[PDB]
Amino acid sequence: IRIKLRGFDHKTLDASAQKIVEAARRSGAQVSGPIPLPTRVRRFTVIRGPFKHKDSREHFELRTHNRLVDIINPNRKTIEQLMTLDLPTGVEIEIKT
Amino acid sequence: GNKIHPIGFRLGITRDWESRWYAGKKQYRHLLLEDQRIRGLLEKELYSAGLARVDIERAADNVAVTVHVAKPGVVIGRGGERIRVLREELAKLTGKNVALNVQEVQNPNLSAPLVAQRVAEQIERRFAVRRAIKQAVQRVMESGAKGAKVIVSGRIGGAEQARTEWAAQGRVPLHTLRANIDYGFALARTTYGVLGVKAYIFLGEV
Amino acid sequence: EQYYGTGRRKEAVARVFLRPGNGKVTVNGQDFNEYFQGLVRAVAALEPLRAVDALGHFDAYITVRGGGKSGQIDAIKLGIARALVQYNPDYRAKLKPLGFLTRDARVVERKKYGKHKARRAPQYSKR
Amino acid sequence: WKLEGELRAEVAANIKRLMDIGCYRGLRHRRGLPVRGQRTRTNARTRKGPRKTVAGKKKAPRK
Amino acid sequence: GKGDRRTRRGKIWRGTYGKYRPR
Amino acid sequence: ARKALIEKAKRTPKFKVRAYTRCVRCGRARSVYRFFGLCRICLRELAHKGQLPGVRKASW
Amino acid sequence: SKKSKPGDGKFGRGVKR
Amino acid sequence: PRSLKKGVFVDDHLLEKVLELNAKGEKRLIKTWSRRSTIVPEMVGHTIAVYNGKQHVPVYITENMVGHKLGEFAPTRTYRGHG
RNA sequence: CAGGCCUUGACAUGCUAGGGAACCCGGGUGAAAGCCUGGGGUGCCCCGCGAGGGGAGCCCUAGCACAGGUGCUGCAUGGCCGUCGUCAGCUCGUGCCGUGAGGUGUUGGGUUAAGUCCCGCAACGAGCGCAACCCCCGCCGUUAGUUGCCAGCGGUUCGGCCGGGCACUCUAACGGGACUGCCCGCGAAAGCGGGAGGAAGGAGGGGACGACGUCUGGUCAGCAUGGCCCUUACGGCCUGGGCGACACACGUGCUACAAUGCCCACUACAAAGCGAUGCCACCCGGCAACGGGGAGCUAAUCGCAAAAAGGUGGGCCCAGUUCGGAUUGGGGUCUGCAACCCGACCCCAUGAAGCCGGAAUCGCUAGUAAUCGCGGAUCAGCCAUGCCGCGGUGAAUACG
Ligand SMILES: [Mg+2]
Ligand SMILES: [Mg+2]
Ligand SMILES: [Mg+2]
Ligand SMILES: [Mg+2]
Ligand SMILES: [Mg+2]
Ligand SMILES: [Mg+2]
Ligand SMILES: [Mg+2]
Ligand SMILES: [Mg+2]
Ligand SMILES: [Mg+2]
Ligand SMILES: [Mg+2]
Ligand SMILES: [Mg+2]
Ligand SMILES: [Mg+2]
Ligand SMILES: [Mg+2]
Ligand SMILES: [Mg+2]
Ligand SMILES: [Mg+2]
Ligand SMILES: [Mg+2]
Ligand SMILES: [Mg+2]
Ligand SMILES: [Mg+2]
Ligand SMILES: [Mg+2]
Ligand SMILES: [Mg+2]
Ligand SMILES: [Mg+2]
Ligand SMILES: [Mg+2]
Ligand SMILES: [Mg+2]
Ligand SMILES: [Mg+2]
Ligand SMILES: [Mg+2]
Ligand SMILES: [Mg+2]
Ligand SMILES: [Mg+2]
Ligand SMILES: [Mg+2]
Ligand SMILES: [Mg+2]
Ligand SMILES: [Mg+2]
Ligand SMILES: [Mg+2]
Ligand SMILES: [Mg+2]
Ligand SMILES: [Mg+2]
Ligand SMILES: [Mg+2]
Ligand SMILES: [Mg+2]
Ligand SMILES: [Mg+2]
Ligand SMILES: [Mg+2]
Ligand SMILES: [Mg+2]
Ligand SMILES: [Mg+2]
Ligand SMILES: [Mg+2]
Ligand SMILES: [Mg+2]
Ligand SMILES: [Mg+2]
Ligand SMILES: [Mg+2]
Ligand SMILES: [Mg+2]
Ligand SMILES: [Mg+2]
Ligand SMILES: [Mg+2]
Ligand SMILES: [Mg+2]
Ligand SMILES: [Mg+2]
Ligand SMILES: [Zn+2]
Repeated sequence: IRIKLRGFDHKTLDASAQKIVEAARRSGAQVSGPIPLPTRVRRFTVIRGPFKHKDSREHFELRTHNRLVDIINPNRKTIEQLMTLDLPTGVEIEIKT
Repeated sequence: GNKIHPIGFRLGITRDWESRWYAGKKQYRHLLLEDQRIRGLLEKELYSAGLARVDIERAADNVAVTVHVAKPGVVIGRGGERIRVLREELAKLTGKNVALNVQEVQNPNLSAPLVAQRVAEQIERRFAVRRAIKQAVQRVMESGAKGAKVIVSGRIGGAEQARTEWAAQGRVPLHTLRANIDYGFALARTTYGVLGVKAYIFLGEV
Repeated sequence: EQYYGTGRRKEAVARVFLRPGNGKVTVNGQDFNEYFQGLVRAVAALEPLRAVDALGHFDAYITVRGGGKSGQIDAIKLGIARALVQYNPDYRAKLKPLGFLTRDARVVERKKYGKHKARRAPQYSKR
Repeated sequence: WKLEGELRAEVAANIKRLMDIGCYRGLRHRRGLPVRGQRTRTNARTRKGPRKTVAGKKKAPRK
Repeated sequence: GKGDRRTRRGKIWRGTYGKYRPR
Repeated sequence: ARKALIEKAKRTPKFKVRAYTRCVRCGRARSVYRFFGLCRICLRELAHKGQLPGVRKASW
Repeated sequence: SKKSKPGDGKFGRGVKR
Repeated sequence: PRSLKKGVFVDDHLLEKVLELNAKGEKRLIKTWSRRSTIVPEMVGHTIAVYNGKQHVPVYITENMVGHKLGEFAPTRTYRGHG
């Protein structure tokens, strides 16, 4: 009973990692606190000008962060509770066995 | 030509994106087109309302466009019927369930993107450029702002020699990241070329 | 039992466990004088326990990952200096006059766009 | 294997062949230019030989 | 030297394998 | 030779080797990222605008 | 008298096509 | 060079123009745009007009021009030296 | 560029008249494009036991309005960039001085990386800049504990493999921490010299950030855009060629001329990234490129992946050489409709110049220069020795 969450901004990710943990800490028991997996980063280097000025570039990153959380004891009061929660738009969720 | 985009410079600090979602490598881009195509329609159709910020939220197989219009009377139309014929027009591009809010404007004289369009239209309508800039910057500071800067560039008055004209009041610290600078751009077509209009409103810091 | 210290120099992280005995030192299951065979800067990692004559007093079990063998040496020399004083805090003096308590924070400066390296710049010719 | 003298003879017979049929590599061998698609604007010294410097386009004067 | 495809040094340079730098 | 080639990129071609990326915003045939479908210019334009999810001027 | 640089001898026009 | 596991390459549309001639007693002056075609041992004795980007160069084929592509026998740049 | 082709056109809006379609599988010619073609069979609301005839996604034939132009003008323009220059500067409001342009402030003594800050003053304040808030790195804490870790006991096919545990290492989010705060010494003060604590000291190292302006700087070929220009063609499709030419000259680089080196075998130590017609473990065929089989991974788990300089061992013996690896012959491999022009790679053979570079000239002040390898974007493949990053090893010198 495992969930992994993914997003381009931590402060959304870190937020819905909590509000998941606690919900099964509401209908317990064992909830394995949110691990911070390593951040996978995708960069873009770009000629700053539209033409010919090659030694002037500007950088850009795109970070997907990664939080994993484990609930050891199902309690079908949370395999119910969770389905209706508050997961904002910046995040994606996968659920495991 | 030197200075960096004031908004691009404060994403993650003073400014939020205009699209919020995650998508995997396999179709981040496809979404991106819809978004750009979306604002295409709305900035096209809802210019007359005075459009200021299209906020596009995504979760999965649906969408929530939030339009920030100065006169929401034009958006919703005669009895939830305009906003409908467009919420229907959006499905024909989106395909997905296109959920469309209309959000009020705080004070239009504090929307840098608005000011820009108001000035660009005045220069589009043959008004004195220098005057229109001093007037615009007055109306902002009166609306309780902490600084304002408007910049016109092009064949002002139709002058063959292109020129830069600007006016600034209060304070505008573009090097300060805790400063909250609403930036906006408007383009103004004329019989003799095009003019760019940049409007800077300083809304206070954090 | 054990007096521990963490060590770091330059992406290299080492974990030191000072224990009493004859003097046997060991890094990653391989012996010390094995692991650093030939690398003439080896004796340098052990210099902390000579400033307190702890040489033949102790043994050391160690782990290293990150960097290279030299960065590991300066790491070990740090963690052992930290393990030593986290065996008794009177050792602090006579270990600070010799920079043993401080971390060598020199690191690989990043390469900058418009250059060949960090500061090495491309070659010029007016015309 | 075949060697010193005969190996040269076979090399020389191959090159000879290419030129006689009139193919591209054969024409590169008459003009003695590079054969394997190198640039010729600005190297080929192994294949071209010592630089035969010639005069250039005269820079206009002032005044 | 690294220009010499016919050695382990040249192969590392051109980043390939063969008789002279197998994997 | 612009619009006819914006169209001709979309076509599916006699051979798959004749398929090239073009910017979906401006139509540039050079320096196009497959991740965005954008050229390096447009990329930088929409980036500074915030219209690019989770994209952010890196600095380190 | 046609497209782009170099000029074909008529104002504005060049040699291409 | 092409993988000999794969097929020795002719465009097919030029090879049929040949075999017919062989059959109904060759030879007409055959013109093509397939510089990339390989000289095939059937072709010997014919002359093939290969386009050089500008014109169709007459090429008479002989037993020893066999390994090659037809483009090897109609060069594309005219040079004749500086001076 | 040459040739062969289309003319409301490759694409957008809208109007007509006909077929009455839609769309998906063919055939003849031709390098293809194109031209000529052959099939079947569409709702939609309808008067329907009826013959059926309308109307409507959208196709096609003609015919208009129009599309198209990477054709010109960057000296008509927007946007964005270069640059002087991260240089310490540019100004405004009111007052005061001057007939006036202007001055004052911003000058002056001291100080600072700095119009930084102190004192002085017909000036008093304010804005754009500097600094600060953002990011990476260096010490510590909290929060976490799997796919990551293994301190101390239990197994153990001896691999953290299993029990187990989250101490530690790490990962990644929120905080702390340095302030010229303290001691002395100079001084009007700002600060400056030195010391102590401390991981770090005087802005700790690095980044992002670029003032009013300059250069009628760059870009009408990314895009936008005024004006000029083309209209069976300066538009559009195609096959091929060219962008890869070569008496020559210049720039930026790669590899070297060797013994502080070159070669073979064995054996160690990184970091940042990429990866479900992708990374390819592993097994076999092949001297090899590669090929066939073939597990695992939506990836802190599986893979790219071996890092290389190093260390150990042997070989060379100062030779144009076992230095150097261009050039050419031959034989293969893969990608791709296709490698003639004009691809990378593999193996046999070949084995050029080069013995440290004339006048001249470039870079770097520390984890820097030099040296060593690794990754990514683009991309079928690749001419990348380029570029943007990553860590390994690690100097010399600064009198002035
Ligand atoms: Mg360069
Ligand atoms: Mg007119
Ligand atoms: Mg770190
Ligand atoms: Mg380095
Ligand atoms: Mg230059
Ligand atoms: Mg060439
Ligand atoms: Mg004269
Ligand atoms: Mg391609
Ligand atoms: Mg492309
Ligand atoms: Mg010319
Ligand atoms: Mg200009
Ligand atoms: Mg301009
Ligand atoms: Mg020009
Ligand atoms: Mg000045
Ligand atoms: Mg004044
Ligand atoms: Mg007066
Ligand atoms: Mg004055
Ligand atoms: Mg003063
Ligand atoms: Mg001044
Ligand atoms: Mg001054
Ligand atoms: Mg003055
Ligand atoms: Mg003065
Ligand atoms: Mg400074
Ligand atoms: Mg803990
Ligand atoms: Mg600053
Ligand atoms: Mg000019
Ligand atoms: Mg243009
Ligand atoms: Mg134009
Ligand atoms: Mg054309
Ligand atoms: Mg063509
Ligand atoms: Mg070129
Ligand atoms: Mg020269
Ligand atoms: Mg190079
Ligand atoms: Mg690789
Ligand atoms: Mg020799
Ligand atoms: Mg000689
Ligand atoms: Mg030799
Ligand atoms: Mg050799
Ligand atoms: Mg060959
Ligand atoms: Mg080729
Ligand atoms: Mg010698
Ligand atoms: Mg020298
Ligand atoms: Mg030299
Ligand atoms: Mg310096
Ligand atoms: Mg070397
Ligand atoms: Mg590389
Ligand atoms: Mg590639
Ligand atoms: Mg080449
Ligand atoms: Zn673009």
